Amino acid sequence: NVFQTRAGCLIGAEHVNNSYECDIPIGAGICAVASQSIIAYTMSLGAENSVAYSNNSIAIPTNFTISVTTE
Amino acid sequence: ILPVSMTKTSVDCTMYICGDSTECSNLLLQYGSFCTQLNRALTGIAVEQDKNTQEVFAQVKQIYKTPPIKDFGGFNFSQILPDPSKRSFIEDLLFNKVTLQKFNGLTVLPPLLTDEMIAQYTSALLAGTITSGWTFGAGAALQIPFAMQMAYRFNGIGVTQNVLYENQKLIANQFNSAIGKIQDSLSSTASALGKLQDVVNQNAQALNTLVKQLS
Amino acid sequence: AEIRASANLAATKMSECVLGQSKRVDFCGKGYHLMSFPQSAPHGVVFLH
Amino acid sequence: QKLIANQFNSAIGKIQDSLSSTASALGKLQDVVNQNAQALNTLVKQLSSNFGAISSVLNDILSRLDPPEAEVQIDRLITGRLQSLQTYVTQQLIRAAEIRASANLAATKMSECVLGQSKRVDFCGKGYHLMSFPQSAPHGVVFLHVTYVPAQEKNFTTAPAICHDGKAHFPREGVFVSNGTHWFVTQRNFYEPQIITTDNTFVSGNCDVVIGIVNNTVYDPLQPELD
Ligand SMILES: *[C@@H]1O[C@H](CO)[C@@H](O)[C@H](O)[C@H]1NC(C)=O
Repeated sequence: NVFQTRAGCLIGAEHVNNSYECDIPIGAGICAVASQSIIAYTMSLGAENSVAYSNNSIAIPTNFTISVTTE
Repeated sequence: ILPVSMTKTSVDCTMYICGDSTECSNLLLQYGSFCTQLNRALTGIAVEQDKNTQEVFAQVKQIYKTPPIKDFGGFNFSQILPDPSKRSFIEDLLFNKVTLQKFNGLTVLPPLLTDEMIAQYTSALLAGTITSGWTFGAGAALQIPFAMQMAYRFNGIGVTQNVLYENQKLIANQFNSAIGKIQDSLSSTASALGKLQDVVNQNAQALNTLVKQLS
Repeated sequence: AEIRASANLAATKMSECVLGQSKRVDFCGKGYHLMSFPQSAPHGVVFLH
Repeated sequence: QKLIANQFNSAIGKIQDSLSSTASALGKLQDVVNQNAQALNTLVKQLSSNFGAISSVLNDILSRLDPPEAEVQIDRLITGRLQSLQTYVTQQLIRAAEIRASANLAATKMSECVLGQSKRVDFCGKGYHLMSFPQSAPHGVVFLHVTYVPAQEKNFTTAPAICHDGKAHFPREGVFVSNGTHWFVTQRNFYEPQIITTDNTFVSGNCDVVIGIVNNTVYDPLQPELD
C-alpha cells in the first residue's frame, strides 16, 4: 500500500483506525506487526478514563499491594 | 520556564560535503568512517529529544478527563483547563510569544509526540491534580473534593486545616486573582520566555553558521 | 547535554510538585509550596507554582 | 503482618522471573557497553584508511620510500590518525559526563532510599516508598524499590467538618467519612473508620463559616465515667 503522513510517504504499511500503544515511532504522532501485516496507526496516550468528581464524595482504598519494581 | 527539547535537526554528511558529486564522494571515502560517525551522533540526540518529552509529560497511565460541571469550591480554573474553541487559554498565549527551512543535506525530522498530544498529556495531569490530588501519581486515582484537597495541602506546610475553611471564600479569590495576573504579565511584558527563546535562537543561529561555511 | 539536564529537571519538578506537594525548600517557587500546574510551551514546559 | 510478608516474598520472586525470561531487561547497562565498545571499534577501523597517502600501513610507506619524500605521505597519515584519535577522545569526555550524571544519581538513590525512606514523589519507584535494595551489576547498579500501592477503592460521602453544639469539628488526622448512615473519621490512605469521639477531632469557632459541614453528634468518653 501507500500511505501519506506528516513525516513523509510511507509505503508498505496498511493504515488503520483503532489506536494502540505504539511500537516503532515514526513521527508526528504515528507509530507502527499484527497478524502477518504491518499497520501504521496513531499513537494512543492510553485508556481514557475521567474520574467521577463530586463536591462532596471521597473514595478511600481498602487494600494495598506492596510491589517490587526495579531500576 | 524550562526547555525540555531542541529541534530534531539532522544533516546528511556526504550531501553536505560533496552535494551530489561523484568525484568528491570517492575522495570522501578515503577519510574512513567520518561520515558514518557524525551521522550516528546526530541521530543519537535526535532520538533522545523523544525521550525528553516522553519523560516530562508521559508520567500518567490513563488520560483523565475533566468533568462537565465545574464547582471547584470557588476556585476558577478557566484559565488553565482546556478550551475546545481551538488547547488552554494561557497555553494559547505561550504559543504566540515565540518565533520558531531546509537547503541541502539539512532537514528537520518532526517530533514524535505531536503538539496536540503534548497538549493532551498536560490535560490529564491537570484533571488528575484537580480531582484526585496526589494520588493519581501513586496508584489508583482516588477522587477528593478540591476545597478539601487544598485543606490537605495547607496541612502540609504547617497550617492546621481550619484556616482554609475559615477563609475559604477569600482564599479562592486570591488564587483566582493571582492566576489572572499571569497572562497579563505574560502578554504585556515581552522577553517573558527568555529561556525557551534562546534554545531556539542558539540552535538556529548555530545552523546558520553551518551553511554560511559552504561559501 | 545541557537540555537533558533540564529535561531531567522538569521530569523531576513534575513528579515532585505536580504529582505531590514537595517539602524541598525553594524547589517549587519562593515560599511554602501548595501545588503546581504544568503548561506546555513551544519546546519547553511552564509551571505555575 | 502474615499476608504482607507473603506479598513481599512473592513480589521478590517475580523479579528474577521477569529478569530471566524477558531478554532486553538490562537495556540500560548494555548500551553503555555497546556504545563504548562500538566507539572503540571505529577507532581501530580508522587505522586502515589512506587519508590520501599511498598506503594505510605505515611500514610499507616507510619500507619503499626515501625519507625526504616519505614524510610527505607519513604526514598525511599523522594528520588523520590524530584527528580520528582526537575525535574519539572528545566523544568520551562527553560520554563520561553522561555517566557521572548517572553515577551521581545512583549515589543519591542509595543515600536517599537505601539509607532512609525517601519522601520525594516518584523518586524511588511508582508509589509511596517503603525501602530499597541495592544489587550490583556488571557496570551499574540495580535497585529493587519496594513500594506501597493502594487498591480496591470505594466511594464514600465526605464533609469538611462536623458542626456539633454550634462549634465545628475538624478531623485531627483523618477525613470525615460516612457509609450513608453513620459518620466516621479515617486515616486518609486506608479504610479504617472510627467513632467520632472528641480526642480525634479538634474544635474551632461556631459552625456558620465553613460551607459543607453536617450536623452530627461527637460523643465524649468522659461522660460514661461520670455516672
Ligand atoms: C478510518 O476511518 C475513516 C473515516 O471514518 C475512513 O474513511 C477509513 O476508511 C477508515 N479506515 C479503515 C482502514 O477502515
